[PDB]
Amino acid sequence: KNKTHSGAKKRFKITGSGKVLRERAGKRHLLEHKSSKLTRRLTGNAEMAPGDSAKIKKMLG
Amino acid sequence: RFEGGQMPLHMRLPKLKGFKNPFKTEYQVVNLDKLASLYPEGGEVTVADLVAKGAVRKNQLVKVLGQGEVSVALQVTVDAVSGSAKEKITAAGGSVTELV
Amino acid sequence: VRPKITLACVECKERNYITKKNRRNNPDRLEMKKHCPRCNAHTAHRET
Amino acid sequence: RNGRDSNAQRLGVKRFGGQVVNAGEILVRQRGTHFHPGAGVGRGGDDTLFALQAGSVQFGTFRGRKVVNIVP
RNA sequence: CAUAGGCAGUGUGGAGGGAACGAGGGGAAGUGAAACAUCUCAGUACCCUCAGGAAGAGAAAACAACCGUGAUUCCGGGAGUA
RNA sequence: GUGCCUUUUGAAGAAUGAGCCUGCGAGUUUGCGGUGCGUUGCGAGGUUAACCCGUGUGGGGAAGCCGUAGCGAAAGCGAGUCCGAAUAGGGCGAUAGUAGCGCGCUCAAGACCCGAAGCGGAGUGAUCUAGCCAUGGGCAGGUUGAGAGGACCGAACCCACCAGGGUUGAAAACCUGGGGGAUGACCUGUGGUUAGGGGUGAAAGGCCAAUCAAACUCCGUGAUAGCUGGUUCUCCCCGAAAUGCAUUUAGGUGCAGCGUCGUGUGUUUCUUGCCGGAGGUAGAGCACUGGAUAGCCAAACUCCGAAUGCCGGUAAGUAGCGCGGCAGUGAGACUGUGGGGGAUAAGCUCCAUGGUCGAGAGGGAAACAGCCCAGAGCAUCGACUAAGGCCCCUAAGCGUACGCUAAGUGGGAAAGGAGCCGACAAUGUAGCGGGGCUCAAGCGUACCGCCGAAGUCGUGUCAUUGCGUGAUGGGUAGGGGAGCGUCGUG
RNA sequence: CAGCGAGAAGCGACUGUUUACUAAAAACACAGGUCCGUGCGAAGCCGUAAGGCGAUGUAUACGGACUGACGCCUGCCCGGUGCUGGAACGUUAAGGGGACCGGUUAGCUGAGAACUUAAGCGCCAGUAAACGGCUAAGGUAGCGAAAUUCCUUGUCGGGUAAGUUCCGACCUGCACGAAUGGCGUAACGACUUCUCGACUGUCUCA
RNA sequence: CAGUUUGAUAUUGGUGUAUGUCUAACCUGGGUCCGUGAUCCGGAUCAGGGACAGUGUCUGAUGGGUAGUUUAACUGGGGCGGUUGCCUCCUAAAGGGUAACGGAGGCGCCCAAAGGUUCCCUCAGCCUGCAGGUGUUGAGUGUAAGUGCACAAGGGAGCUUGACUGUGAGACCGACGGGUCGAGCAGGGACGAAAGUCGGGACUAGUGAUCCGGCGGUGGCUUGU
Repeated sequence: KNKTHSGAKKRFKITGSGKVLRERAGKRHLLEHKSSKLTRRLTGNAEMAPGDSAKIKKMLG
Repeated sequence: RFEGGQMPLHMRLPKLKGFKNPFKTEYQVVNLDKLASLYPEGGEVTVADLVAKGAVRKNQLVKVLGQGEVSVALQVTVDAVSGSAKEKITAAGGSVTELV
Repeated sequence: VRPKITLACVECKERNYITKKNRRNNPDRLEMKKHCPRCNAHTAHRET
Repeated sequence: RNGRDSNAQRLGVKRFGGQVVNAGEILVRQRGTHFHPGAGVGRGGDDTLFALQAGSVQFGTFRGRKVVNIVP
């Protein structure tokens, strides 16, 4: 059997069309000086670059 | 999983949000468009009969969903039904009887 | 010298905003009015 | 004690004259107002010039000062 | 007193050997982590006691979930999932 | 007409490896693993695992797994769903799969093969050597004189200060001549004993079986190498890189750039003309700031300011893009141009922009990867040319005409002095490739012709590709395709 | 067959041991000196333990550390580190304790403060033949271009025809110095350095 | 980590005022006797020590005696010295980008106003005796340089807290993670009559990914209920 990379299975999710999505980094602390718009720009899920998605797709089974 | 020392992709993006439910159950769902082709003359629609027509896995909970249109009367006996599907069935003269 | 304060009004008792304020310049507990999203009003948020 | 620099910012004009743009595109990135906003052009927080309405970009001199203009 | 000990009589009692397999104990490092100490390698190598033709386990102070299954062992799943 | 391989910017290289032949020696295997392609069966379904029956490769077996609906942290809702007070705006979804077989890549296993110093477990070693313990043996001869002596001279015995020899030796430590102790802390025989992070040590990290800053053997074990070497048959088509970011990072690797194949698109690419744009370089100038005796200077001065280049539109003429499989590259070199560091150096070093080499044969520069000409499918005892040449070496002009040079200048050089001087290193002419050349075979300017390559044309022939015809066929790393040969099976 | 001799300096007292196989020495050892530990089931050491050596010994004995015959001597510093002794008082673990606050529907149960305590440390004295230095104190005696002195072939004297070596002094000790001992020392040395006589193929020169 | 060492606790008892005493656990490498021909061992018995010591578990201190390993890179060889992230200028060859241990400097903040809005004003320098004339940018712009700012973004007053909550059409720059601008809409507000502006500061530096954990809020959920 394959073992899926335990770390990556916790950070990426696959959609209904096979896209691989991430959460934005930088919204855990030092949130005082970050204006409201920056926090919004870091909300939600963002699609991956093609090269990055290829490696994750190929390391997560 | 190695980017030449630079922090790996899988180690600088935050973990996914939330927890997971150990007891969540998913229904096998049948849309009205593909349920009006299995019964082109109406009639009663049981779960164990839906299995024999290759519309839902065996040994699960069925839940008719409301995509499409139904033109004939169906007496569906399933585990659940969505609001739009229930309206569409009733409009076509059918009756929806849930088990759950 | 300039610490991070947490503003709060007298109704929602939810910490909405945080800001910088020079201690020695404004030793008195700072205060102003903001938009509390719980209250949905322009109430006054006294510094915690 | 030399040998320090700030990495490049890629300033400059991003849409030139005669270039068709959609509302909100960046036309110029600049420090200060080397070009002022004209008809249909807005100023951002950091002097960025962006189109307010779709059209063609056109430079000119309105009221004795270089401006950018969007011609529907 | 008495025991320790000594003497006499017997025992198809034990001792050591053996390719692999087994149960219970002790227990590394090279290696991986592109360094390294938590961690891995690995309860592996090796060592100790005891076996049998197999060993161990095994007849619920067990599961499950309000419905129910009914000693243990082994194989394929569940699943590289929680 | 300067070997083969490897490694290099670059090797005949005086860089590594190979004395020779014969035989052996490096991309494998597993999996109802992951992934992409091709093919086959069935197809809204596809398919079994364990296991059961059978002589076999045959039949059964639906536990499961993949497809069938998604969104959300989840409750949950569901062609929607989540953020949201929102019938605001958005993110994610809505408008033929599966099972074998073959191939490429990949995961875990020694995983393409070879190669350490060392680490750990269990044992073997004090017959050599270092200590100590028991019991025996040895010290010719002569002196000194408290007949004592860690006394004197000196053979045996023990040792190894000097020199020469030996140095693939007679000897893996010795020989010859000298030399030290030679009744003592001495030498020696036999028997015991101390064992590896341990012994022993009048202490040198010395000795512990020719091995010691941690012995030897077996086992873990096919240890680990960001490192070095090796990796074997052929042809056809295409064909790079030595760059950017980051890096416990710099000789490694991840992503991007550049290659190839499949699939979809089809002129979207590129070149030139024209058209619409922003600029602050070269140049120039002092209007600002500074330097400075009306004249001047300036990367961080600009009243000015091109040529080019860049962005978009359009016309004409002849590769581009999306999605996937597989890479290598990430040490560059010289030369032209614009610069920095350096000293108005370097075959120096760091950038930008071309060329060639790298990976490029052929012709020229005498030889001379990077310069000039030119891009090799194959054959040709035909022709015309390119750079460069036409007195002989050596193919073609002792060419025609005018003028200059007297220095063998041509066939190396400065300030400076009146083509000349200045001019000047070491094996042998040696600063035209050589002979020789002014009766130019030297330089200048015209005119005529010829030689000259694997270039082009002519002739014959094969192959890739698009629609008989057009284009195309150098090639290293690398990608794809088609095959030769050996052994075995039906 | 069978000693060459003499004068002087350096180091080490001496005889001895040492890097089997490039170093035999100024290195190690030594007799002597000091300090430290040990009251005997000693201290110290091998061993998990038993058990052993120490020792069939007993403070004039045994072990550890440094110096290294003998002669004259061994100066100042206890601030640092270590060692010895004292611990009033501060801090401090386990253990004891269970204030008070919670969960559940008095009981069970979770977390758990105050307070109690030893060594150790902070603190106070001594100690340098303890590691060390010369403000804690700033190198005394002795020696000094030296196994130490870069500048350096220092300067002066002697030796030679000529002396970067050598001997005796000076003292500007880059960067001597008192038991990691200072300065000397008769004898000894296959040790290092300089000089002289005998002698010679070492050499002129073969 | 071994070793040394402190305390609690078990072995561990009686009795009196942290400290005495007693004997019976326990210790004698003290004497004598037996197994016994016996310096080991054990059992007697006298002589002492004594609930101490030794030992087990828990615990503080010390611990190169031992053991496992770390001890960065760049670099005109290496060491020494210097530097490592961000912002501005020049090199940089008139888009963008572009190297050197190339040439100059700054940052790790500050302001409750030095933010928002409405309204109003123009400076430096020079000349004359606070006043007058002149003065268009040579002053100022919190903080380095540059691009701007005189229409002010410079100076002065009134009112205020948008230094917001829910969003992001469309774009710029990066290999990527990421960095930056942003129309319009809704809520609920400030200023202005109004148009309108306000999602900090004239702009560009004033900062740090994930993991782990703390605090406040909300009520979504995890093993029978």
